[PDB]
Amino acid sequence: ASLLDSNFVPINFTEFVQAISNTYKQRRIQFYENLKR
Amino acid sequence: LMKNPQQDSGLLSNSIDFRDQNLIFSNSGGVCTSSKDKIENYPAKGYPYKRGVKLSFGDGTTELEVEAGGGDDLYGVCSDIDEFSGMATVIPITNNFTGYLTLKKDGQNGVNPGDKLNFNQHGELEKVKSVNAIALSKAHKLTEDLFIVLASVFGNRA
Amino acid sequence: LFDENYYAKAVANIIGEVKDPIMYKWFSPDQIEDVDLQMGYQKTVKWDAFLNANPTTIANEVNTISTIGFSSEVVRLNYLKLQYKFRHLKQTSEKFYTSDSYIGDINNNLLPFAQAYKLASSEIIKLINHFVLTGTVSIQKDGKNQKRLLPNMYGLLNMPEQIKEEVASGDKDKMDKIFEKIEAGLSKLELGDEFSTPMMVIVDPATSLKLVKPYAAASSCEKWEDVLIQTIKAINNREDVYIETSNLLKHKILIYPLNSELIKFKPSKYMLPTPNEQVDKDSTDVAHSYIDFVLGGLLATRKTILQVNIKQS
Amino acid sequence: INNNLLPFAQAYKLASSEIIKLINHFVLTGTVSIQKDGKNQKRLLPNMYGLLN
Amino acid sequence: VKPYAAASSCEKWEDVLIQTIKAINNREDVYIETSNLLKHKILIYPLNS
Amino acid sequence: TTQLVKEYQEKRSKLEKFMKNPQHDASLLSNSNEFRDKNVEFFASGGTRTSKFDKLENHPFLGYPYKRGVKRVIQHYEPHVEAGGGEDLYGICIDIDEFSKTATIVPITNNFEGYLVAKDSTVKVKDKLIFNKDGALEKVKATINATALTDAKQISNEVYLVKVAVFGNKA
Amino acid sequence: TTQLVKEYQEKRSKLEKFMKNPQHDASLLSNSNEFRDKNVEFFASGGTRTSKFDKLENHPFLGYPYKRGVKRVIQHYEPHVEAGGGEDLYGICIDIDEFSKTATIVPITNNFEGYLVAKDSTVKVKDKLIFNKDGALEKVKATINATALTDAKQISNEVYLVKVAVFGNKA
Repeated sequence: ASLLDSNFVPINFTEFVQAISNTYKQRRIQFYENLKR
Repeated sequence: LMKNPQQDSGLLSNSIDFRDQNLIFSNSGGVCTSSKDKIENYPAKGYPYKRGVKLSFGDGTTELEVEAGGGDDLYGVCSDIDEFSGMATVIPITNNFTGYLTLKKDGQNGVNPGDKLNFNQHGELEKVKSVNAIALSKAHKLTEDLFIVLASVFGNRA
Repeated sequence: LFDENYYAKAVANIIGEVKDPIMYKWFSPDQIEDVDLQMGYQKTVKWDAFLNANPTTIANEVNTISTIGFSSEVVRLNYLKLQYKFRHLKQTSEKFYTSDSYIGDINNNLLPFAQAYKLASSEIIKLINHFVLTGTVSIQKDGKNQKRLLPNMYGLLNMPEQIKEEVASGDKDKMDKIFEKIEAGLSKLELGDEFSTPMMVIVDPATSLKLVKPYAAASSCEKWEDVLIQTIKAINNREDVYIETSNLLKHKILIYPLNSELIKFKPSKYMLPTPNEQVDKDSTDVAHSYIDFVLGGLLATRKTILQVNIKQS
Repeated sequence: INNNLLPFAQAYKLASSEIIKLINHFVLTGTVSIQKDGKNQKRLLPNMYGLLN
Repeated sequence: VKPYAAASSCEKWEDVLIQTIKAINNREDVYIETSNLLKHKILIYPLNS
Repeated sequence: TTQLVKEYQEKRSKLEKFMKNPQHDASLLSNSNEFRDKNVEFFASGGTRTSKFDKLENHPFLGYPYKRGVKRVIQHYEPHVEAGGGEDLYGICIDIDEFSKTATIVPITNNFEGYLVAKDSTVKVKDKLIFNKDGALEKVKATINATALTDAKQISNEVYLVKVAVFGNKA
Repeated sequence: TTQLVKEYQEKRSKLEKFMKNPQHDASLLSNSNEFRDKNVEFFASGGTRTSKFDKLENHPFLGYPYKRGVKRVIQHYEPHVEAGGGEDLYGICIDIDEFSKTATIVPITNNFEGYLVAKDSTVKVKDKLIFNKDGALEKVKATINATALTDAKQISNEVYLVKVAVFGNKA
């Protein structure tokens, strides 16, 4: 349930907002995975 | 003397900082805008941008226009101009307005937040009688003769 | 939905172009944990045990034994929801403003919805990063005219019950005095048994330029940055020390550990900008849209943040 | 919360952590006590020593 | 971590102590630990069974 | 102990007297089956008659300006609304969110019809009212035009509600 | 309004001072990693050493008898326990439940070792202590045999806890 998945098709604005939040969380996780100090 | 500067710029803009990037003459409308506001448009005589407007009546062949003015003839406050059509956007004096407006180039240093303001014959705000305007900030100088100020107008007073 | 809401489709298409916030570098991956709400308060409970007496020797027969007691502490965190409105061009009216090199009305400063949303989101993310770093919300470089916020809403720079040192105005250029104040603050730090953790320092660019000077007669092959790293290693049990530069800070040094047990960021899952379904529409070509964002969620332990302010008066 | 009562698992975890802290303190200092001043130490058998004592 | 003492350059009390212990342990590894349990006490011992 | 508890009760009652919707747990339910005279309460927020196109502005507030005329005070923090009247009247407060400490204000440019705090129980129908220094409505220097639609109704020793329609300023 | 809030906070603090485990909301987590001296608090119920065969009785109480010597008082309702000493001492209250207003008490016939409220800070180790009229342990005609194991430790303006072993009555 993320906007990164092209197959995902939201049905309502609630699902759209949840997908936006999930996409933000996944981007944060990816940044911490690819972050080196 | 224009919503957008007539002369072009030789430099690109630096989009790094986010503070104090709104004190420009191109900022049209109000800082706080309600979706239930009444907005009118009128033919413009002169350049009444960011100034109090009054109704001007011609010989009769053409319709009425709006011109920079104040005092007992104040009809509203102009917040935007479409230059191609010569159209002035007006917010009536019966509607609350909060935004940046032109200030008189006399005693601008004395203008402080919480000071009563009134429109003059040229549609410029000046420190004080008939219009309830309160300055919410200090004078910001954009040009040697151009000064703006954040003010709220909430109707005529007794 | 995407076959009905063009604005939602445009937001979904343009969401990838927004850059990640810079506040992520200030915290470890384990220190951030998303929560689920928009506005209100949350409660966190911490339990701790203690011994009431010396232990008893198990010899022959005995039934009277020493006791282990328990205690709990509760912390309340307040969140807030804020909104911004921006104007844009209507989708059906975009074709009448399209040009060979751009789309939008230059003379009236009107933009397509996607571009306007992207720029507004970038500005809101900058504001959110500023709030996370400083504990204040303001749009003025002077820092005045701040928006009054709720209690239990603190940032790293305004967190109470933390060690604060002040370098005098006459010694603002004296790196030795600055380091003396830093050493005093480091000695006043109280990390308990979690002291064996990595440490993080945030400095302004001017302080960074002062640090990159050679360490003082004068010497070589060693810098003030190295001296500071060794001093912090003297307290973190020879753990890693990281240094970062932030333009938001001004003549201030922030030192804090990267341990979740001491400092934790539990923000709302809707903290980052989110579009609103309400779109104002009129008979003209100008429409209005709304963006929502949630602020709050920083928790810290007492006396674990060092704040050195160099008075520039 | 009012009566400071906990489930068995959490209570055991916290008690074990405290006991391990006490054991580490004993192994380091050679004494067993629960006071910062170091008084009211437990009388221990001879030939029981730590690194410090 | 204070500089070894006029203050020296790139020479600290910790490094001097490490060199001193290396003098007696045939230049073997020297580990230094900080413990909150200790207070104004320094404990030095080998790691040989 | 007992005196401390009594003082706690007194202070809590005094503090919750100046509250829009104080949370008072009751041992038993109340009977309000009759559908008449249920609107005259301190928690009745908003107005009796409201239009869809009414302008509402939220501002930080200092003090308790609920159901009172509010003025703008500029201090550093943003300017805030405070209970006051006279020639400094900026609007009227119609709702308060206590968690965020945010007051909702109808500006004097708009017209309002609803119950507002009165100075005392000396207000009758068809009377001209003025906002005093505390933002309370008193019987008549009327810079604004407000007329009482009902009589002052008493809910507490100082809580007086009167139905008033405010429709701008005089000249 | 704000003055009333301040008065409410003052009375709330005064009431919470006389409470076993008052409920407070804090903005920060207090840090106490050091395992030494972590047991000297007013919420540490029970005793330092507890036996499985200890007798505990729950009784209704008047006032706040927590960590104090209690005596049976007969008034119609059942008799209660009130904080007091002298020759009327019936037991010692080792636990309290304010929701049910029930005090858990060790009778005087059972020996106890734990922290109890002291009258002042003039109590040393190896000192004979007597329960006063308020149920507090004061330094010494002692009907009971109580000896302080540690010195008085201050937590609040008047909270003085001392470790005491009580093992019956004298003769």
